[PDB]
Amino acid sequence: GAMNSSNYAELFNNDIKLFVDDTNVYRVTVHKTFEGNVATKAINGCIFTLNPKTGHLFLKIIHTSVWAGQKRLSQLAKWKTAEEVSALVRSLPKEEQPKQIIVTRKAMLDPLEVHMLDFPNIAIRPTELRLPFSAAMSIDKLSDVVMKATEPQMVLFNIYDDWLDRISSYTAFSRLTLLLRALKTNEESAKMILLSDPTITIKSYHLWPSFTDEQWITIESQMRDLILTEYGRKYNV
Amino acid sequence: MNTVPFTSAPIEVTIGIDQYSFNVKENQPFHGIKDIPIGHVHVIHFQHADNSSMRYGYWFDCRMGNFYIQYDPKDGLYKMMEERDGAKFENIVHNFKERQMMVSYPKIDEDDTWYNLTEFVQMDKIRKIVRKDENQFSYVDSSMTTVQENELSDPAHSLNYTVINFKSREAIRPGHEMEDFLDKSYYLNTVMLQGIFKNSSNYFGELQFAFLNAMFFGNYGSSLQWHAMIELICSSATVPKHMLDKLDEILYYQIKTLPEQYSDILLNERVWNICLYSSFQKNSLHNTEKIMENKYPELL
Ligand SMILES: CS(=O)(=O)Nc1ccccc1F
Repeated sequence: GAMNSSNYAELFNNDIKLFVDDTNVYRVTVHKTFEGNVATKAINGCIFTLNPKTGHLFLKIIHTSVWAGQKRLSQLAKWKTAEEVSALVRSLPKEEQPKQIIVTRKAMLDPLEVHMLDFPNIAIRPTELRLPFSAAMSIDKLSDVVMKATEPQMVLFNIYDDWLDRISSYTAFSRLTLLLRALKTNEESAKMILLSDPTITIKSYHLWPSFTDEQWITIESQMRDLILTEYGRKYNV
Repeated sequence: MNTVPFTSAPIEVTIGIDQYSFNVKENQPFHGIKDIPIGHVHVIHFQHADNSSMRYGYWFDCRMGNFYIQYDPKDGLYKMMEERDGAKFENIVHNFKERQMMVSYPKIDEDDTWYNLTEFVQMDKIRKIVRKDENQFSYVDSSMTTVQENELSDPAHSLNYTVINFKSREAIRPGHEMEDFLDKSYYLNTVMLQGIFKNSSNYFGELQFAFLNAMFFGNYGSSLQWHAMIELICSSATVPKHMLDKLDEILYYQIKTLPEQYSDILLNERVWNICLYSSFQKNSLHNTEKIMENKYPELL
């Protein structure tokens, strides 16, 4: 069934699983028309499909042309997401296909379940965790590849950079969700924390700066401060 | 006008015949039911006074044979039987009618209720849902499970309703996943009507049979089947106009006949609200929506 605090270490066992987040698939800017009405303009989107054990990110870029001439785009987006995840699974060798897929939003359950009827042994599960994967588009290199795409495209990343050389996948996931929660609560501040130092860079083949173990502890502390702050700045506390 | 005679009534029982019912006392001089209308299937059903648990009964059609009910003290229930000796049956039944030991099927002349509830129900199809080939009549009770319930356990004692499952490869064409899930017309018209049932009359007969087993025996899997068969039509954007009009009539009489106090267990809130207010056919069921809103506005 659903995934919660009680079964969190299950994410890091040796059963292949994938998180799927659809919150950046269908993206729009809302604007006024010359007649003073309102209209939307779609922008490129992405499916965020993540193996929490390995860090492997299957970033399927959703080009705006997929919406042309379509109705009820927010509903279509969930079904397009499920079509693309099903296509990804079928493209993987059998021994790489996931045993479970965990959707971050319950509205993805029926679309994914229907598209995966051919795979009755893949469990489709919700979660009670409020995961901050919507903030993936605050990662500069991911936002860049999405906005530059002129056609549908899948790009493969490791969202953990090289962290698994030094830490466990439980700790890597905890760092990732802390960084993403911060970027979601106050993007400018989070980004200042990460990138205000020039001596600590981002390697060409990485997403995040090349922090030493000690600097990660400092960084991680600064992100917790930010989150707790904004939580006061928000609720006045 | 045919007759279902009884050897005796050794145990106190409430007896149902179609939508009617009466109480028989222990060892009361009751010898059966007369004046049963020819041309319809019927159901004769039982609830013992000492164990309201297990309602049970028999679907039959007097055109198919001479049936009598005889209590079995070993198995502890009223059993339907067939008499092969037409002349013994006639002689025994005439005796009971002369001594006035039979209740009369009590149909009001104005009253089309039973016809309207069984319009498409045929014994031959009942006997395919309820498999016991040696008998011309079919036993059903409160506890019998359906083939689909069994897939989710004694196959001989099961209700073999047509399996309907909206998240199944039968229901969903590869490449039409969103289309077929959100608009079930393919599954209704091609898979079920053209492929399995052959025509809407057989579809409606199974729907009506499922409702009646839900109502008379509290058969839970029958209730599931009735609602699935409604929901499959309501969730199809493309339904023949004659089917929609007949469904409205069918459901109207079902809702009209439903005991007011069983609505909480016999009606699924989700299905009815979806069908009457959200579905493609939300505006196609005028009679049913009107009786539902005036009789069970709480459910909605
Ligand atoms: C007289 S009998 O019990 O042997 N058989 C029988 C036949 C028809 C109606 C009732 C009956 F009891």
